[PDB]
Amino acid sequence: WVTVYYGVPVWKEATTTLFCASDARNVWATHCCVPTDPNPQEVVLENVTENFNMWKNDMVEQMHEDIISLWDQSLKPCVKLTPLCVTLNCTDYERGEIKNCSFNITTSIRDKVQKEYALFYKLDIVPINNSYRLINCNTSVIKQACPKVSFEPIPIHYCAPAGFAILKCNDKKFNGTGPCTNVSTVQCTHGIRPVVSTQLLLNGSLAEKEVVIRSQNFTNNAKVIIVQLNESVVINCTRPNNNTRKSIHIAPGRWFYTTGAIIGDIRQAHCNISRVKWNNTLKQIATKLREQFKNKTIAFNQSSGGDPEIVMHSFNCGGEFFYCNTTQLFNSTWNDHITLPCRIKQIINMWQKVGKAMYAPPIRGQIRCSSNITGLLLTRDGGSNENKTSETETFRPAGGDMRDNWRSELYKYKVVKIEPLGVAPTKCK
Amino acid sequence: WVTVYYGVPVWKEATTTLFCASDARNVWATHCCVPTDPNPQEVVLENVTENFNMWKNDMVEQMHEDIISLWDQSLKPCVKLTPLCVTLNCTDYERGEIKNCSFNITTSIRDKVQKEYALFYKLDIVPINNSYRLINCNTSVIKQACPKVSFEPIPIHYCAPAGFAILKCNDKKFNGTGPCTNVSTVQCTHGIRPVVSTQLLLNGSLAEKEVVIRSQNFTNNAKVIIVQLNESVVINCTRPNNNTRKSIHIAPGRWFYTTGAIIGDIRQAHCNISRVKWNNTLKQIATKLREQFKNKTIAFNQSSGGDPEIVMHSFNCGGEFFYCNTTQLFNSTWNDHITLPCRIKQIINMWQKVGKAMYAPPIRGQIRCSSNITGLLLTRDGGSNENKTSETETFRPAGGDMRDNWRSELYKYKVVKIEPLGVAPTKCK
Amino acid sequence: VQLLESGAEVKKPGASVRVSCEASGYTFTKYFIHWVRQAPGHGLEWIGWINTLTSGVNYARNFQGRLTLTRDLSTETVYMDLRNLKSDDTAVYYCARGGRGYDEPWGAYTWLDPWGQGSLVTVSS
Amino acid sequence: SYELTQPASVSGSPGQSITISCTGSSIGSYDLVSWYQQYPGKAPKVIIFEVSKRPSGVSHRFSGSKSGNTAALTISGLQVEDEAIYHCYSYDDMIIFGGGTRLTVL
Amino acid sequence: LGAAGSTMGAASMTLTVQARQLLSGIVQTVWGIKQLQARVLAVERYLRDQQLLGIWGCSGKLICCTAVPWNNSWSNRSLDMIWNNMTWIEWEREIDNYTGLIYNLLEESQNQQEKNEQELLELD
Amino acid sequence: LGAAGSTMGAASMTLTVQARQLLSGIVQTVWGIKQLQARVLAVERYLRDQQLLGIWGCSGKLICCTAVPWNNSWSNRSLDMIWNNMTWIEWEREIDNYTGLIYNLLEESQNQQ
Ligand SMILES: *[C@@H]1O[C@H](CO)[C@@H](O[C@@H]2O[C@H](CO)[C@@H](O[C@@H]3O[C@H](CO[C@H]4O[C@H](CO)[C@@H](O)[C@H](O)[C@@H]4O)[C@@H](O)[C@H](O[C@H]4O[C@H](CO)[C@@H](O)[C@H](O)[C@@H]4O)[C@@H]3O)[C@H](O)[C@H]2NC(C)=O)[C@H](O)[C@H]1NC(C)=O
Ligand SMILES: *[C@@H]1O[C@H](CO)[C@@H](O[C@@H]2O[C@H](CO)[C@@H](O[C@@H]3O[C@H](CO)[C@@H](O)[C@H](O)[C@@H]3O)[C@H](O)[C@H]2NC(C)=O)[C@H](O)[C@H]1NC(C)=O
Ligand SMILES: *[C@@H]1O[C@H](CO)[C@@H](O[C@@H]2O[C@H](CO)[C@@H](O[C@@H]3O[C@H](CO)[C@@H](O)[C@H](O)[C@@H]3O)[C@H](O)[C@H]2NC(C)=O)[C@H](O)[C@H]1NC(C)=O
Ligand SMILES: *[C@@H]1O[C@H](CO)[C@@H](O[C@@H]2O[C@H](CO)[C@@H](O[C@@H]3O[C@H](CO)[C@@H](O)[C@H](O)[C@@H]3O)[C@H](O)[C@H]2NC(C)=O)[C@H](O)[C@H]1NC(C)=O
Ligand SMILES: *[C@@H]1O[C@H](CO)[C@@H](O[C@@H]2O[C@H](CO)[C@@H](O[C@@H]3O[C@H](CO)[C@@H](O)[C@H](O)[C@@H]3O)[C@H](O)[C@H]2NC(C)=O)[C@H](O)[C@H]1NC(C)=O
Ligand SMILES: *[C@@H]1O[C@H](CO)[C@@H](O[C@@H]2O[C@H](CO)[C@@H](O[C@@H]3O[C@H](CO)[C@@H](O)[C@H](O)[C@@H]3O)[C@H](O)[C@H]2NC(C)=O)[C@H](O)[C@H]1NC(C)=O
Ligand SMILES: *[C@@H]1O[C@H](CO)[C@@H](O[C@@H]2O[C@H](CO)[C@@H](O[C@@H]3O[C@H](CO)[C@@H](O)[C@H](O)[C@@H]3O)[C@H](O)[C@H]2NC(C)=O)[C@H](O)[C@H]1NC(C)=O
Ligand SMILES: *[C@@H]1O[C@H](CO)[C@@H](O[C@@H]2O[C@H](CO)[C@@H](O[C@@H]3O[C@H](CO)[C@@H](O)[C@H](O)[C@@H]3O)[C@H](O)[C@H]2NC(C)=O)[C@H](O)[C@H]1NC(C)=O
Ligand SMILES: *[C@@H]1O[C@H](CO)[C@@H](O[C@@H]2O[C@H](CO)[C@@H](O[C@@H]3O[C@H](CO)[C@@H](O)[C@H](O)[C@@H]3O)[C@H](O)[C@H]2NC(C)=O)[C@H](O)[C@H]1NC(C)=O
Ligand SMILES: *[C@@H]1O[C@H](CO[C@@H]2O[C@H](CO)[C@@H](O[C@@H]3O[C@H](CO)[C@@H](O)[C@H](O)[C@@H]3O)[C@H](O)[C@H]2NC(C)=O)[C@@H](O)[C@H](O)[C@H]1NC(C)=O
Ligand SMILES: *[C@@H]1O[C@H](CO)[C@@H](O[C@@H]2O[C@H](CO)[C@@H](O)[C@H](O)[C@H]2NC(C)=O)[C@H](O)[C@H]1NC(C)=O
Ligand SMILES: *[C@@H]1O[C@H](CO)[C@@H](O[C@@H]2O[C@H](CO)[C@@H](O)[C@H](O)[C@H]2NC(C)=O)[C@H](O)[C@H]1NC(C)=O
Ligand SMILES: *[C@@H]1O[C@H](CO)[C@@H](O[C@@H]2O[C@H](CO)[C@@H](O)[C@H](O)[C@H]2NC(C)=O)[C@H](O)[C@H]1NC(C)=O
Ligand SMILES: *[C@@H]1O[C@H](CO)[C@@H](O[C@@H]2O[C@H](CO)[C@@H](O)[C@H](O)[C@H]2NC(C)=O)[C@H](O)[C@H]1NC(C)=O
Ligand SMILES: *[C@@H]1O[C@H](CO)[C@@H](O[C@@H]2O[C@H](CO)[C@@H](O)[C@H](O)[C@H]2NC(C)=O)[C@H](O)[C@H]1NC(C)=O
Ligand SMILES: *[C@@H]1O[C@H](CO)[C@@H](O)[C@H](O)[C@H]1NC(C)=O
Ligand SMILES: *[C@@H]1O[C@H](CO)[C@@H](O)[C@H](O)[C@H]1NC(C)=O
Ligand SMILES: *[C@@H]1O[C@H](CO)[C@@H](O)[C@H](O)[C@H]1NC(C)=O
Ligand SMILES: *[C@@H]1O[C@H](CO)[C@@H](O)[C@H](O)[C@H]1NC(C)=O
Ligand SMILES: *[C@@H]1O[C@H](CO)[C@@H](O)[C@H](O)[C@H]1NC(C)=O
Ligand SMILES: *[C@@H]1O[C@H](CO)[C@@H](O)[C@H](O)[C@H]1NC(C)=O
Repeated sequence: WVTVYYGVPVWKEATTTLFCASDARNVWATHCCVPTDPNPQEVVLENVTENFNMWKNDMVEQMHEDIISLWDQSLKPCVKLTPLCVTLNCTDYERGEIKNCSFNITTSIRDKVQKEYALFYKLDIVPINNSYRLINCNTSVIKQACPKVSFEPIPIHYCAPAGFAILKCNDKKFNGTGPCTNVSTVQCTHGIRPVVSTQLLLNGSLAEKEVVIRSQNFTNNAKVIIVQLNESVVINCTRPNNNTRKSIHIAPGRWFYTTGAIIGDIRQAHCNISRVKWNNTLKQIATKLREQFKNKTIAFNQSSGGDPEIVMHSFNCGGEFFYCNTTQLFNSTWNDHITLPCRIKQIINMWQKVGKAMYAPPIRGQIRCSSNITGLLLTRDGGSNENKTSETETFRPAGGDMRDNWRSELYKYKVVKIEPLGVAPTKCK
Repeated sequence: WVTVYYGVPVWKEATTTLFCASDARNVWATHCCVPTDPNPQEVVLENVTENFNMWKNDMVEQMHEDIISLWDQSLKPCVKLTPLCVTLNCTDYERGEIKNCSFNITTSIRDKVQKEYALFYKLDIVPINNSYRLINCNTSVIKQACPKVSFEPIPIHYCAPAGFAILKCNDKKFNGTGPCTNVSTVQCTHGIRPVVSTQLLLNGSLAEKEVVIRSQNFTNNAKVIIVQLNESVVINCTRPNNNTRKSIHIAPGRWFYTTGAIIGDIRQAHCNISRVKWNNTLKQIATKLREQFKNKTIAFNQSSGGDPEIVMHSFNCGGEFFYCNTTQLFNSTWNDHITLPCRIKQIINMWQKVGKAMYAPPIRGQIRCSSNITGLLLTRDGGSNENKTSETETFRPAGGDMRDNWRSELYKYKVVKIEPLGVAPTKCK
Repeated sequence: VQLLESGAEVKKPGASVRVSCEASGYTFTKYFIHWVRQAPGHGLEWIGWINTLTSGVNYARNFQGRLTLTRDLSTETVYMDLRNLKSDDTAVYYCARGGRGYDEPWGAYTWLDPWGQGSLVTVSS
Repeated sequence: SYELTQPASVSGSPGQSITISCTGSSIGSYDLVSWYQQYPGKAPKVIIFEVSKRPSGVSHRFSGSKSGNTAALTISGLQVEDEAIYHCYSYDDMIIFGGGTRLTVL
Repeated sequence: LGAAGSTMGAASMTLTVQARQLLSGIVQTVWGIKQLQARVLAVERYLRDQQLLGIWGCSGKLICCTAVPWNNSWSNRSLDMIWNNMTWIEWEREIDNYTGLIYNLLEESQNQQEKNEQELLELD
Repeated sequence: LGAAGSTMGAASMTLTVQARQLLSGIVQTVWGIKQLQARVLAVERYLRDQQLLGIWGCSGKLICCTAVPWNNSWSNRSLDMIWNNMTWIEWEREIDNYTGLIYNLLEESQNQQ
């Protein structure tokens, strides 16, 4: 007899929309995120096997779309810098890293022309003599980020809507896909900081016991390999230059914030890396790769090329965007301290959107951030050398696809829908 | 034995969005509310008590947020006045109360400039010779209010959603805090008219028996004292200075309206208050203050506020914005007609926000306005050199915090959530 | 949260001074700002305060008609406009946050955690 | 009022517990005397919040007292770093300050 | 709805009378959002009570029978002291920290176990 | 949620434990819209199931007696093979093939006939 049972503890894979939650003006403002409940109770589901796939995880796609939208919501009402897309009268004052540029602004009070000057990094300047122009001011609309809002990442706990549950994989040394036998249900994630970076993954979670390397397919050399470390390395990055602030009115309640002067001499940004920790980190990574690849030789060999943001290590310290030269970190081999120079830019092609750009107003200086390296994004060359000199496998830093920054953390979670009805044979009227 | 009772008459304090109910253009005359008024009679709750605190009343907070939001939604699509930010060539057409300014406008036609002129109050312009510019041109965006939008406030009733109810104090001599003994429940509040003013509270409700004074604390002189009268005082306000409108083609498909001409002689707005009714009202207020402070001596003095909306009484007559001189009113000592000139302005920094500036249109000069004084906002002044000649306590006009205009009407209401389900012990089963 | 005063100034008797304070890290309109001066040998003297939202003000009796306080919301800046300066007014003037916050029963008082550097105004013939 | 009659100065050795007081009478009606500490060249800072509450960042050496017309500051285990001028703050319908007490360390 | 000050017993005599429901409405873009949210929530609250009564085995009957004993950790006050010496508001506060516990117990006995017993009768 | 990895017999208690409105709960313009839409849909799903149960003659029943004999082509096994061996997840995966058939039969036998 087909008896109907309601509240049956079963589920099916499903996609829904998760909500923001936090512990605490800023992005990920509390008005838009629910306070996170203390101690959400995790429940272990005994005798449950569940198939996970970190590269097909819609939670990742959702983080990507939501972070972009939120970013735009915050920048949308800020100052357009279009009145400044003019030919500049510009010379100098690492060498000519920073230049003193001037221009005729005709919009500050909207009926007068005034010569104004500002200091700029050469990386934001188009040569066009002493004639210069702002980069991409003629292809994209550049807006200044509003100084009233902090964009500093805080852990965000993403929570399921009612009717849904999040299944978390607790298996030790779990790879990117396949059945997980220690599965628990949770209400929300553990809190992931929305950190944006390229070659190195900063302030993420650590693996337990061993470095775990996950890839959709190692054989396919077009895929990015995510390396999760089980111990972090802390790097101290600074912009030890010192400056003054200036405000050039350019429109009604619409002012441009820039750098007015250099205090003392010019000093380029630099990062403090422990030589020993870095070398040990690479040795254990190479060891795991030697397990994955048939006792082939592991080598790192800088970068094959790409956008400057990929070639250099991109991160954001406070409001200053760093592009560090990491070649010192990636040229070594195994078959069985350190200071890097960094460049600073103010025009950011955020999220790679064509026709859009963001401008980062400066801060006063003497800024240092201590960050945790929790992982790496790498690709294989592979090469065509099969018959001769086939013995070495070379890896290079990779990045730019933001979805990997979230896959590296969301790999343990899956979203399913609760399905309360079912029937079974019994005896009855 | 534990049994279940549903429909249990209990509640907990709670907040929720309240519904706007109308009496029957007109945004504060509720073009967007529903006349849900089927004779919503009250029920008296017998032998219950409840704690009210008008200073913590979220209903007040909602009025503030809702009125601002509605204001902006209504004016969002109106004409920007940016094209008028040019240096103006101005002459004296009291001593130049009205300026006659001519200017070069370049927006309706991209390759042409036209000469335009306007007549307007000097109170809106900055001297820079005959060179002037508009006061709120920089740091803020100014929009002209739409000619088809009006803000003519009517009583608005706020209604709880199903599952919620509004409790009301029926106590006489309720001071704004502590328990009320006579408590009734109503689904909707009475209608409260969203009147905007500063020093004096206009077109509100009257106290049932006597002038009453409420404050969160009477020793803290930083608090605003809300005085509610039991009798209204009628004020006759007028601007007999006749005018006519000039339509200026400011922007494509966009029109700006200003004063084109002055008809007849020069006159100023004035308000007529009964001499006696006013001085007798002060006697009553002073009496109540003497009770509060055990005699001493009550004196009334000038606002000394700096900021014109605070210094002068801020008064709204249709599209006419008044700044009335009240120093003729608050000038007395109590130890046991009057015509006030008014200044007129057209740029309003509504709600005290930067970027929300609004330009009032012409109303063809002539206007008659008749309003009821129902209360006052006062601040305490004393404690200086308490050791000597400290027997007199001074009160001055106070205002500018819009939440006091709403608090003075909503003080008797509280919102609670109904919780109909509960259990109790029995013998059954 | 920090306050920043303008620099020091020197005036003759029968003069006027304009002293500004810039505030940062806490929204200007959420709290009262009080002005106090330090007159060596006398300790501190409270002068007055400004509401910053409604610009209501309150002053000690010995400043009536001589001191005006104002604020500029767009710059989160407060000013002290003091006229008819006497040698008696030599003191270090400070802005100091005021109380805990505006929406509090004793909110205009009990706190004064942020302060500035202070600005000495010297009045001398 | 201006009754916050602070001692012109106090002293004691390192490790000594000391008391600074002003005992104004207009305490009870506001139930409040707070305390500040001023260093040469610096603005005063809050050491005691309301009555006897410790502000974040303030040393555990600091505590206060209120009783009747009593208004006092206690510094237990006096350190050299505590050399400063201490002040009483009260609200007798007005902000009143004490002249201040100069504390030195022997 | 003015019986709140009356004793629990006195007020319970009128649960039917006061079971007004108040679910049917009358007069049948930010403001639109706020009001839409308000309507959705009102529905959600309604359904939560109905789902809860159903899970406990309640038919909608205002007073449900039970299968859970009352015990002294919740209250050892006598019945006259509860029903005739107190109002419902006071009572709810007195036992408020046991709401989750009691609700779980009501469910477990009155409907979870009871339905299992009914299946056994159907098997027979 | 709960002992999903348990036999259906054991899960007869789990069954009723999880029959909470897990489709509703207490949390406290784009983000607001996305969540409001989600809430409305959760309500529709809840009602959809309650309505379907009423259609089949089930109301307030966690275990609802039917009028349809079990059809053995629907992975018969035995009663102990399922109640004391298979979990609900496993069971439904085998019965998914007959869901439409089963529902049509439940409505007609219990109420329409
Ligand atoms: C409008 O009118 C109402 C009266 O209808 C006034 O309400 C009273 O306001 C005062 C001042 O806030 C309240 O006083 C408080 O009493 C507490 C003790 O209450 C218990 O003990 C008394 C003993 O006589 C019983 O009557 C009472 O029912 C309670 O059992 C004190 O604890 C309060 O604070 C004191 O102690 C704490 C201890 O931690 C200290 O930190 C404080 O600094 C302080 O020393 C306080 O004294 C009184 O309870 C209120 N009455 C009612 C019925 O609520 C409103 O003030 C008035 N409003 C205006 C604007 O005038
Ligand atoms: C990446 O994906 C590919 C599938 O697209 C996986 O392919 C697997 O490759 C191995 C190695 O060749 C195959 O194993 C052996 O193949 C020989 C062929 O002659 C056969 O004789 C042996 O008995 C054995 O099957 C394997 O079959 C093949 N998989 C499939 C499904 O065909 C590859 O392993 C993936 N790599 C990673 C890192 O995920
Ligand atoms: C990156 O920055 C961190 C600081 O944020 C550096 O760590 C610091 O290193 C110094 C020098 O080794 C440590 O100093 C020691 O302090 C103890 C205090 O008890 C003292 O007894 C020792 O004699 C010595 O002076 C300091 O404690 C340590 N700080 C932290 C928080 O660990 C780190 O070295 C920098 N990394 C690189 C590669 O430069
Ligand atoms: C996560 O990554 C960040 C960025 O790489 C790490 O550095 C932190 O960066 C913030 C923003 O610049 C620092 O806060 C600032 O401090 C200055 C102090 O003068 C203050 O004026 C600013 O308003 C702001 O509060 C923060 O101190 C800095 N932290 C460290 C240790 O240097 C961050 O440490 C990484 N790890 C974690 C767990 O967040
Ligand atoms: C960049 O380097 C400067 C050093 O030149 C750092 O602080 C500067 O310190 C001087 C000396 O105190 C300040 O000048 C004057 O100080 C007297 C008090 O001695 C004061 O009365 C004057 O009104 C004036 O302030 C100077 O203003 C100050 N510079 C800045 C920008 O604040 C500065 O902190 C270093 N930058 C960063 C980001 O740390
Ligand atoms: C306790 O509060 C209740 C609720 O406000 C008070 O009852 C109300 O009393 C007034 C009269 O003072 C009634 O208004 C008038 O009644 C007459 C006679 O029916 C009618 O002709 C007038 O048009 C007007 O309606 C009011 O309706 C009545 N409200 C209710 C709900 O019954 C009560 O008097 C207060 N008791 C104490 C001791 O304060
Ligand atoms: C406004 O806030 C103040 C401060 O919290 C309240 O002050 C209270 O005023 C009463 C009457 O003046 C004081 O009662 C008596 O004080 C004397 C002090 O010498 C004492 O000997 C008596 O035994 C009795 O306690 C009370 O202590 C004082 N409050 C303290 C914490 O609150 C004032 O009443 C508040 N006003 C309003 C309208 O809320
Ligand atoms: C409103 O408040 C003001 C400010 O307190 C009151 O004005 C003050 O009125 C007194 C008495 O007329 C003036 O006293 C005079 O002081 C001079 C000092 O040199 C002395 O020589 C005279 O013989 C006399 O004692 C006081 O100066 C004046 N204050 C100011 C700043 O002008 C005003 O009376 C109050 N009005 C009301 C209605 O309360
Ligand atoms: C996951 O699978 C394991 C293994 O089947 C379950 O553990 C134990 O399972 C037996 C039935 O196979 C339960 O019944 C009792 O076994 C004892 C054996 O000494 C017997 O004497 C009793 O008469 C009865 O047959 C046993 O209680 C159970 N043990 C525990 C600790 O739970 C396990 O329950 C399964 N997980 C879930 C969530 O169902
Ligand atoms: C239900 O109504 C009660 C009204 O009846 C009487 O009210 C007085 C207060 O006005 C109660 O206390 C008295 O207070 C006098 C002044 O302080 C004292 O002199 C007198 O001795 C006594 O203490 C009186 O007890 C009470 N009578 C009875 C039979 O209860 C009211 O008091 C209740 O608060 C009210 N309850 C609710 C929930 O509204
Ligand atoms: C902007 O353009 C002017 C005009 O060409 C430059 O002025 C000359 O600067 C040189 C030094 O580099 C002097 O020797 C010439 O005498 C200046 N010319 C005149 C007419 O005075 C100016 O240097 C340019 N500035 C920048 C920042 O590019
Ligand atoms: C701002 O505009 C002025 C023109 O009004 C520019 O000055 C001219 O520069 C050219 C080239 O060096 C000279 O031949 C002219 O004689 C200059 N004219 C005058 C009046 O000086 C000036 O270079 C522009 N400045 C900036 C920063 O763009
Ligand atoms: C507007 O601009 C005109 C000039 O185009 C000013 O007119 C002249 O100003 C000079 C200098 O004061 C006088 O000597 C002439 O007599 C003025 N001519 C006329 C016809 O008035 C004029 O004053 C400016 N301002 C206004 C308000 O018109
Ligand atoms: C409005 O309130 C005032 C008090 O604020 C009432 O004034 C009364 O005036 C007479 C003398 O004309 C006195 O004998 C009374 O004692 C006063 N009453 C009170 C409560 O103070 C006035 O009557 C009230 N108006 C109305 C219409 O009731
Ligand atoms: C269960 O129901 C199915 C559906 O009626 C029965 O199988 C059908 O048999 C006819 C021939 O009589 C075929 O044409 C259909 O294609 C079959 N359908 C399916 C889904 O198999 C089946 O015999 C019944 N089984 C039992 C034990 O009663
Ligand atoms: C770079 O190396 C030098 C020498 O060891 C060290 O003094 C410096 O602090 C290092 N890094 C940075 C960012 O300054
Ligand atoms: C417009 O600009 C010209 C510039 O030569 C000036 O002479 C004229 O007076 C201006 N007109 C107005 C109305 O400002
Ligand atoms: C004020 O004081 C005078 C004495 O100076 C006294 O004659 C008068 O009656 C008092 N009355 C009022 C209302 O101020
Ligand atoms: C009341 O019931 C709970 C739940 O079964 C139990 O834990 C508690 O010990 C019982 N208390 C008493 C006094 O019976
Ligand atoms: C529930 O907690 C509140 C707050 O502590 C308390 O007032 C109430 O009586 C508690 N209920 C029980 C049964 O303890
Ligand atoms: C029907 O059975 C086949 C296997 O024969 C399976 O692949 C298919 O998914 C089943 N249909 C349903 C609705 O489960």
